[PDB]
Amino acid sequence: EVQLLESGGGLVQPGGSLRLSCAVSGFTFSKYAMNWVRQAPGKGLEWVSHISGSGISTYYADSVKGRFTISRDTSKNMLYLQMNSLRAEDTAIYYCAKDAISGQIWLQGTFDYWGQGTLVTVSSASTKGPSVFPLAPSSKSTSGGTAALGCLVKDYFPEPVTVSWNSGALTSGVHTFPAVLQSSGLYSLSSVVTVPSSSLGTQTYICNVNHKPSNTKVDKKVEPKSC
Amino acid sequence: EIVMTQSPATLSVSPGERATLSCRASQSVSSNLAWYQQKPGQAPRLLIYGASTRATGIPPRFSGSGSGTEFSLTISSLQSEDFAVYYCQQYNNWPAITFGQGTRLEIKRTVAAPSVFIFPPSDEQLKSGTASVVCLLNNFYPREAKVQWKVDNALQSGNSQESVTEQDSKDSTYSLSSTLTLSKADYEKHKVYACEVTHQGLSSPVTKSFNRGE
Repeated sequence: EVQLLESGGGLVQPGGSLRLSCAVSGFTFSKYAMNWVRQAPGKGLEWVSHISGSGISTYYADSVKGRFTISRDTSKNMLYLQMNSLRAEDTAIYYCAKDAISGQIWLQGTFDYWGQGTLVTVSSASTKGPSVFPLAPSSKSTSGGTAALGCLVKDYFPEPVTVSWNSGALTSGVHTFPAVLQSSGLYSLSSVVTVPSSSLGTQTYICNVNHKPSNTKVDKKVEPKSC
Repeated sequence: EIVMTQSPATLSVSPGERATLSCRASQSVSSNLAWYQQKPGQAPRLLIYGASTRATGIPPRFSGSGSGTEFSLTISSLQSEDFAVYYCQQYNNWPAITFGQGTRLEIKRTVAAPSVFIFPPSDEQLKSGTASVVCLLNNFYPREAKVQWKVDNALQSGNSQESVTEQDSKDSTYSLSSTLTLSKADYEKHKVYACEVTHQGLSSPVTKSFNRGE
């Protein structure tokens, strides 16, 4: 089982520096060359950098040339990207990508395993944790129909937040909406779930909100209000 | 650089049918072309390399064809979990890898009307001086929908924001939220807050509403 685990992305000032890590497990690291590929929010894929299996050979896209440095430590199965003089256009999800066939140039140019990616946000705005409010179900009609409840995650920066329900137990019927950038410049999103109308008052519903950039972990319990 | 163009950037293909996606290169890239599938919130997964060879574990209904400058990706027996953005990528000029900008493949399922819910602002948020009123449209197709806010039967414009989920990988539906944001002072001036939903699988518009205090 091949696993690529990016880490180190976050909020950084324009002109600042950031170093990304990719933890590698499940294959012979020395046998394969490695790449970094990034994706700006809502945009396409852009190859950024490549390092040979040995590590002697490094290549860079022109858009990052002279500012980024790719490196590896095959001893401890690590891939690195040192990012300097960051600009707003560098804001993206950064993917760690492993080449398909071992060998050199003749067998290169294709990525068969990717990591889940880590987000880099280049901005001078401040970190701010969200407030979590309940979306209480009400007037649950027919008592055998379906009711909707959820959590409103408001006024945070930067992205992302994650929402789970009942510690990942409640999974079916969950819709976590994409965040919306408000007039204030802060983000806000809703996570909702549809449940049996008869379970209200029998099963307790708790949304687990995590905003890692601000070290904010919140569990909010959602119940029907009085009247 | 070799510019890869994927046109059209969107396609709507019925389930069970055959979807043909196009990728064109500014110069010949021979057979050094790959296809990737990116589902929402996930990394790309390699489908095709060598312009016709399937990567490991890729079912044979995914087929790549073409050479030179013209290429196609054909997905047979289209399934609801095939919703994704598909990228073609040339590696002829290695290491100057370039991607196309992708085609988003929507699964054209049958019409489904939304279930509509309204949520009043919490009293906790009400203390803070702001009231958020959330209208939910759940599990509908097609994506197009009109949501209107009525505050004491007065049309609201400029004070709401919408967010839509990606097409569901199982039932191919969308869900949408409309959020009305008012100051607590402006929230407490009026009485009736209504969400009016117009959509194709509803014969007449559906309204869900509440009254501030009750």
